[PDB]
Amino acid sequence: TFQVVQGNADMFWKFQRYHLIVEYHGRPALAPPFILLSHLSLVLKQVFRHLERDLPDPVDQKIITWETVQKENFLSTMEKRR
Amino acid sequence: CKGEVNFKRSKFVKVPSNVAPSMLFELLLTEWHLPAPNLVVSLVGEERLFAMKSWLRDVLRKGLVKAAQSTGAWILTSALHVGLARHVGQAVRDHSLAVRVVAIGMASLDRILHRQLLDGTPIHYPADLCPLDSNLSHFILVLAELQLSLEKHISQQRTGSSIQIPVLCLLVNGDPSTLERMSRAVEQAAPWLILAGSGGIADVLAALVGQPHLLVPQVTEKQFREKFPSECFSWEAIVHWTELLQNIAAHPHLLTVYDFEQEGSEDLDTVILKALVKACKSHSRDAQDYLDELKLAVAWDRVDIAKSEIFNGDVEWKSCDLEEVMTDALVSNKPDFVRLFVDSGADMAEFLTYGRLQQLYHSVSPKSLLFELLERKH
Ligand SMILES: [Ca+2]
Repeated sequence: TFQVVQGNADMFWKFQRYHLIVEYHGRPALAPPFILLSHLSLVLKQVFRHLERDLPDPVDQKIITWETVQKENFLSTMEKRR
Repeated sequence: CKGEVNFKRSKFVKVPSNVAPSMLFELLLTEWHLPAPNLVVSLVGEERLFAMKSWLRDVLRKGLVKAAQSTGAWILTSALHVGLARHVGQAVRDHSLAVRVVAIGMASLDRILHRQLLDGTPIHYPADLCPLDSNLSHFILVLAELQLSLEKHISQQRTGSSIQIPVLCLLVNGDPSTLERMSRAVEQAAPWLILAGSGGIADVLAALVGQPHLLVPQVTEKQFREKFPSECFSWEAIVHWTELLQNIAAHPHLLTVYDFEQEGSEDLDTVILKALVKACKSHSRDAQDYLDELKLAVAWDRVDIAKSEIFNGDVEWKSCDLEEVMTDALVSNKPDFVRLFVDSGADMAEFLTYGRLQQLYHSVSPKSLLFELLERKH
């Protein structure tokens, strides 16, 4: 079970770490007793009115092409090793 | 008359024939601020009739230019025509998008379309006689005499520490007329490399460099009848081209024919370096004359050839002249060459003095950690 954990649950630990990271990222600064101000402020702003961000055409296109070249190099290397 | 076309602004210089080549080369270098070339190769074939096979495209462009992107060179590709020219041009641009390789387009001003509009400051060139490419970034607008004399000038000027500039010619399935363009080229002392499977005049040439009687009274007629048979030829025309071939084949050292489809194990850089050394053998056996080619080997990391051909025992090397190439091998951290140079006669006892060591330490790559450590300490 340990040994199973040495592989798979160690991976889970990392999985758990990632989940925690995202959870805390979404939290605001105020503590449990102070949330009564941040939630209220957010609701007021909504009533009044990161990862997602992406680049422009030019910038991105270079990235896509670069990734393509990387994939080609990877495949050629695999063939050479074959 | 230098100008620029803002399409991607590309410079162009209009030059008549018989112009002093020296002035042209100097204007190029200064006004365009182009780096000194460690190699120049001149294309000799453009026939849009026959497409490029796989075995040709893959090696010729990918495997050659990907390697040449480490040392850089010049490409004397003919512009204002439809052919592999635009292929090579866009290939260099796509490779640069991911030391540089550039292409220089030279062509006669008469065959271009909309030449009066250019003659009379970006002259707008939207074209639907043959139109001109908008990929190549430079133009030398006029022509075979100019190409020959410019090759003779480049193969002579010493840009070195006094090193030469290697020149090579690449014949790719050309038309019969190029025969003349090649004939005087043998007098110009520049090694030719002929691709045996190209499919133009390169085919008949590859066939007829080796014969029992190299004289071709009528076997040349047989070959010309075999390949590209759509064009009929007069016997009076042949009786001259056969003499042209009988003269060309009288200098075996310069030209080298090679076949890629049979066994493509030898990449292009290998045969290029082999032909360059074979040609430089016949000229002279001095220590300095071998340097340029040798430097190219260091850029290709080809120890076996440099050992077999250069260090065979012909050229007597001394410890005085290996210093430059030794520093070049150290800075580029190619250790398979440092051992070879040490064994060839160089000594670390008298070469390494505190000044040389300071120069070596100055050459640390700015990105590395030791660089920042020393800079912070200073
Ligand atoms: Ca040389």
